[PDB]
Amino acid sequence: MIVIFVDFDYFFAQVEEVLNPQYKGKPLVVSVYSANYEARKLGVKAGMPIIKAMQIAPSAIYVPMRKPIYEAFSNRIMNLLNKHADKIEVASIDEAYLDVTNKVEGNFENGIELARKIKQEILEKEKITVTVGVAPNKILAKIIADKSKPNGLGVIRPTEVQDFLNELDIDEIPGIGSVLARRLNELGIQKLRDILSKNYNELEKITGKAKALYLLKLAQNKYSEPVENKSKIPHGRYLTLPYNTRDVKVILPYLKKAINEAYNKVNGIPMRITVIAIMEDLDILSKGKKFKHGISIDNAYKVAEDLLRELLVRDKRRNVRRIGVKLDNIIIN
Repeated sequence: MIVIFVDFDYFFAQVEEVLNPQYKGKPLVVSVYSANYEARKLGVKAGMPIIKAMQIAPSAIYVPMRKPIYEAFSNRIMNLLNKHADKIEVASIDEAYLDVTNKVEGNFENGIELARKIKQEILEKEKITVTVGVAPNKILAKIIADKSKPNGLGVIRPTEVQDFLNELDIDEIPGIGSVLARRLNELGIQKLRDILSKNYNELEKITGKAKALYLLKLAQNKYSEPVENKSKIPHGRYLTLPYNTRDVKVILPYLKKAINEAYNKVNGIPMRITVIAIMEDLDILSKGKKFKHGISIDNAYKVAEDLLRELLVRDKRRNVRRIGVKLDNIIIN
């Protein structure tokens, strides 16, 4: 497996800079009410109140939040990436995994060259800089991309893995929380390797349990989780009911309609389906089911109808004001 991990550089921020060449240096916070490096350098983050940041650097612009454009910009780059992979797994709106093993019959050097091309190309078409990582599995491809996220191009070759793994810290591993990492560094686990010194229960107690199996696997480079030709970006359509009720002959037609539209706005069989029932309070009540298979419009109606019944066996007195569906994990191609 020769996985290539693509990751757009401070996307929202870099997109703006592209339309607004002005700020081709100027510390730009990308705000969302109801941020690029130059401003990020001044302690700026993502997840901490807008107040502070543009206070902690009021000189920093707080440009609007135009997600529909970041989306059309990300849909275009992703299609530009599909052509270059035996298969692609769109992670988020600006992160993808490509398995190109065969587009290059297992030749690692030829993957690094491909990556150098893909990096190029996205530049001549969207003029965006991306940071990729070429490695044996997905976890190494990502971890190495980050070690040089600033328009980088990491490369972990098959034979330099067990080495790399040795000198790999805990604070550089995906899925581990910074809060959980701080706990592990207190108990003396600095490198991924030190994980092996502890014995599982001592570890599960701390990390999740799922992260324990994860870390351990990673530690020994077992963790060879495949790239799945599928998009993890969800899509949902919800309808308002005539008036709030608990009928079914009335709700169901209005759920199948939500299903048909969520289905028209997606590009392939969904593997998960979720019946979202907004009720009389204003307040959510959900329950969906994931199929490895792939689903289809057919069972969509059938299965939806079941999750709906259950939700109706979950809150009573409470009628229903709007039914929806949230399709996810769209098997593509």
